[PDB]
Amino acid sequence: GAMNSSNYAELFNNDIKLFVDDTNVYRVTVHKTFEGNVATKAINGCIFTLNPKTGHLFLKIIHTSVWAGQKRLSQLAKWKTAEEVSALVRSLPKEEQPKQIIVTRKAMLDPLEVHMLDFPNIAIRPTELRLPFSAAMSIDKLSDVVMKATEPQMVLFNIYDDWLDRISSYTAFSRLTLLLRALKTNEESAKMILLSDPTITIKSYHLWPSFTDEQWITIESQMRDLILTEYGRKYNV
Amino acid sequence: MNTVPFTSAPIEVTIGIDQYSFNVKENQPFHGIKDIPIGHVHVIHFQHADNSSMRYGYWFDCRMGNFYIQYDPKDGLYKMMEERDGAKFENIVHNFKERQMMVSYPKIDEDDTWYNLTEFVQMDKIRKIVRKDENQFSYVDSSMTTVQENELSDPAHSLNYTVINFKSREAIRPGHEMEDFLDKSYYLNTVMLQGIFKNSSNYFGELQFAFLNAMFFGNYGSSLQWHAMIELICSSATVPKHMLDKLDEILYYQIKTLPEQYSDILLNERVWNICLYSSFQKNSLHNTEKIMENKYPELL
Ligand SMILES: N#C/C(=C\c1ccsc1)C(N)=O
Repeated sequence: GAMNSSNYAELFNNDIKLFVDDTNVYRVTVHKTFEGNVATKAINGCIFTLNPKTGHLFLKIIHTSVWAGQKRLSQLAKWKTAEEVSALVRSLPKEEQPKQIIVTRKAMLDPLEVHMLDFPNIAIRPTELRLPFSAAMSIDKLSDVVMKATEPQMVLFNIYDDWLDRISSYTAFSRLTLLLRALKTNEESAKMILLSDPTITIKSYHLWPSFTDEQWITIESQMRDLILTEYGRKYNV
Repeated sequence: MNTVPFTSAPIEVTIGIDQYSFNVKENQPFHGIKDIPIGHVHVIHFQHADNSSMRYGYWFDCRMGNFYIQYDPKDGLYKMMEERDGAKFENIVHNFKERQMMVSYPKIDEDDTWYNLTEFVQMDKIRKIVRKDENQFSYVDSSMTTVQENELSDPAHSLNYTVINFKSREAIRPGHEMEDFLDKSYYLNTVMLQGIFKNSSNYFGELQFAFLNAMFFGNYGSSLQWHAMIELICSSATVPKHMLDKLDEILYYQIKTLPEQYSDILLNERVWNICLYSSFQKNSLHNTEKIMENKYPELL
């Protein structure tokens, strides 16, 4: 059934699973027309498909050309997401295919279920967690590859960099969700925290700075502070 | 005009014949039902006074044989039976009509209700949904489950309605996932109408029979099936205009006949609000929408 705080360690067991977030698939800027009406202009998007145990991120870039001449794009976006997730599963060797796919938004359940009818033994599940994966486009290197794409493209990342060499999956996922929650609540300050200094750089093959164990504790502490604050600044407390 | 005679009435029971019903007292001198209209299927049904659990009954067509009812004290129910001896059965019946021990099927001349509820229902199709091939008549009760229900446990005593499942490979063409899920016309017209039912009369017959089993016996799986067949039409953008017009008439008479106090369990809010207000056919069921709004405005 649904995924929540009670069954949170299940993410890090040895059954292959993927999270699918569709919040950045269909992205628009809203603007005025010469006649003073309002129009949307789509920009490139992405499906965020993540193995929480390994950190493997299958980032399917959604080029604006896929929307040309189409209607009801927010609805199409869910079915396009499900088509691409299904295509990804079919491209994997059987022993790499997931046994569960967890969608971050309940409106993905029927589109994915219908697209995965060929896979009756893959469980499609919602979640009650409010996961901050929408903020993935606040990760500079992810945003850069999405906006530069001139065609549909899949790009593979490890969203944990090399963290699993030193920490567990559970710990790496907690760190990821803390980083993303911060970026989501106050992008500027979150980004100031992460790279305002010189000597703690991002390797060419990484997404996040090369922090020592001690520097990660400071960083994580600073992200908690930001998040608690913004929660006051928001509710005055 | 035909007759469903009775051996006796040894236990107090409410007897239904189509949409009519009457109370018979324990050991009351009652010997059956006369003046039953020829040309329609009928259902004769029972609710014991002691055990309102299990409504049960028999679908039959008097053209297909001579049917009589005898209470079985071992199995504890009124059983329908067929008599081959045309001459013996008649002499027993005339005798009873002479003694006026039968109730008359009480059809008002103006009234087309039963025809309108059974327009497309034929005994031959009933007997393929209810499989008991040694008898010309079909038993149904409150508890019987459907084939599709048994897939989600005695196969002999099941209702073999046509399985409809909107998230199934039968319903969804590879590569038309979104199109077929949001517009079920493919599944309605090609899969079900052209492929399985052959024509819309057979589809409507099963739909009407499912409704009647839901209404007369409280059969939950029949109710599920009725709503599924409605929803499949309403969720199709492309439906023959004659089918929509006939569907409106069919549902109107079902809604007109439903007991006002059973509307809470027998009507699925989601299906009806989607069908009347969101679906492709939201504007195509004028008679049904008007009686639903004046009689069950709470559901909506
Ligand atoms: N004929 C006959 C029989 C019984 C009846 C017939 C109508 S009412 C009771 C019978 N064969 O046992």
